[PDB]
Amino acid sequence: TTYGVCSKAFKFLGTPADTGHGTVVLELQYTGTDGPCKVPISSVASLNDLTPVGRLVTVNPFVSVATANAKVLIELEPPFGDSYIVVGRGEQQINHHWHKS
Repeated sequence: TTYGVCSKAFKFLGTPADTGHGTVVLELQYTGTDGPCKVPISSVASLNDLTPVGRLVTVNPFVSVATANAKVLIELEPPFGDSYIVVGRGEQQINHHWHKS
Protein backbone atom coordinates (compact mmCIF):
# COMPACT_ATOMS: atom_id res chain seq x y z
CA THR A 1 0.00 0.00 0.00
CA THR A 2 1.00 3.67 -0.31
CA TYR A 3 0.65 6.13 2.56
CA GLY A 4 0.33 9.86 1.92
CA VAL A 5 3.02 12.31 1.01
CA CYS A 6 6.70 12.02 1.90
CA SER A 7 7.17 14.15 4.99
CA LYS A 8 10.91 14.36 4.58
CA ALA A 9 13.18 16.41 2.35
CA PHE A 10 14.86 15.18 -0.81
CA LYS A 11 18.26 16.19 -2.11
CA PHE A 12 19.13 17.10 -5.69
CA LEU A 13 21.59 14.51 -7.05
CA GLY A 14 23.47 15.52 -10.16
CA THR A 15 22.04 18.31 -12.29
CA PRO A 16 18.55 18.18 -13.87
CA ALA A 17 19.09 16.30 -17.12
CA ASP A 18 17.72 17.76 -20.38
CA THR A 19 16.18 14.91 -22.40
CA GLY A 20 16.40 16.73 -25.70
CA HIS A 21 12.59 16.82 -26.13
CA GLY A 22 11.70 19.60 -23.74
CA THR A 23 11.74 17.67 -20.52
CA VAL A 24 14.18 17.14 -17.68
CA VAL A 25 14.98 14.09 -15.59
CA LEU A 26 15.53 14.54 -11.90
CA GLU A 27 17.80 12.33 -9.85
CA LEU A 28 16.27 12.50 -6.42
CA GLN A 29 17.45 10.92 -3.23
CA TYR A 30 14.94 10.72 -0.33
CA THR A 31 16.21 11.34 3.22
CA GLY A 32 13.01 9.85 4.55
CA THR A 33 11.93 6.43 5.74
CA ASP A 34 8.19 7.06 6.00
CA GLY A 35 7.80 5.79 2.44
CA PRO A 36 6.13 4.32 0.50
CA CYS A 37 4.94 7.87 0.11
CA LYS A 38 4.15 10.36 -2.61
CA VAL A 39 6.78 12.85 -3.76
CA PRO A 40 5.57 16.48 -3.38
CA ILE A 41 7.09 17.82 -6.54
CA SER A 42 5.74 20.15 -9.19
CA SER A 43 6.95 22.46 -11.97
CA VAL A 44 5.87 25.96 -10.94
CA ALA A 45 6.55 29.33 -12.55
CA SER A 46 8.18 30.96 -9.52
CA LEU A 47 8.95 30.42 -5.84
CA ASN A 48 6.15 32.89 -5.06
CA ASP A 49 3.39 30.93 -6.74
CA LEU A 50 3.07 27.18 -6.36
CA THR A 51 0.33 27.03 -9.02
CA PRO A 52 1.57 24.19 -11.26
CA VAL A 53 2.66 25.38 -14.73
CA GLY A 54 4.54 22.38 -16.00
CA ARG A 55 3.49 18.74 -16.24
CA LEU A 56 4.95 15.39 -15.10
CA VAL A 57 5.70 12.63 -17.58
CA THR A 58 6.36 10.24 -14.77
CA VAL A 59 3.03 11.04 -13.13
CA ASN A 60 2.19 10.51 -9.45
CA PRO A 61 5.81 10.20 -8.20
CA PHE A 62 6.46 7.32 -5.76
CA VAL A 63 9.13 6.55 -3.18
CA SER A 64 8.37 2.82 -2.97
CA VAL A 65 10.72 1.86 -0.12
CA ALA A 66 10.92 2.43 3.60
CA THR A 67 14.74 2.63 3.88
CA ALA A 68 16.54 6.02 3.95
CA ASN A 69 18.51 7.62 1.13
CA ALA A 70 16.63 5.68 -1.51
CA LYS A 71 16.58 7.19 -5.01
CA VAL A 72 13.99 8.28 -7.52
CA LEU A 73 14.09 9.21 -11.17
CA ILE A 74 11.31 11.50 -12.31
CA GLU A 75 10.88 12.94 -15.81
CA LEU A 76 9.25 16.35 -16.10
CA GLU A 77 8.15 18.80 -18.76
CA PRO A 78 8.54 22.42 -17.68
CA PRO A 79 6.89 25.41 -19.37
CA PHE A 80 8.82 27.50 -21.91
CA GLY A 81 10.94 30.17 -20.30
CA ASP A 82 12.08 30.33 -16.70
CA SER A 83 10.65 27.83 -14.23
CA TYR A 84 11.34 26.44 -10.75
CA ILE A 85 11.32 22.69 -10.09
CA VAL A 86 9.98 22.25 -6.57
CA VAL A 87 10.30 19.24 -4.29
CA GLY A 88 8.94 19.11 -0.76
CA ARG A 89 7.33 21.92 1.20
CA GLY A 90 7.87 23.99 4.30
CA GLU A 91 11.44 24.36 5.55
CA GLN A 92 11.80 21.07 3.69
CA GLN A 93 10.96 22.03 0.13
CA ILE A 94 14.06 22.09 -2.08
CA ASN A 95 14.34 24.33 -5.14
CA HIS A 96 15.97 24.31 -8.55
CA HIS A 97 15.71 26.77 -11.41
CA TRP A 98 15.41 25.70 -15.02
CA HIS A 99 15.20 27.44 -18.39
CA LYS A 100 13.61 26.06 -21.55
CA SER A 101 15.07 27.50 -24.79
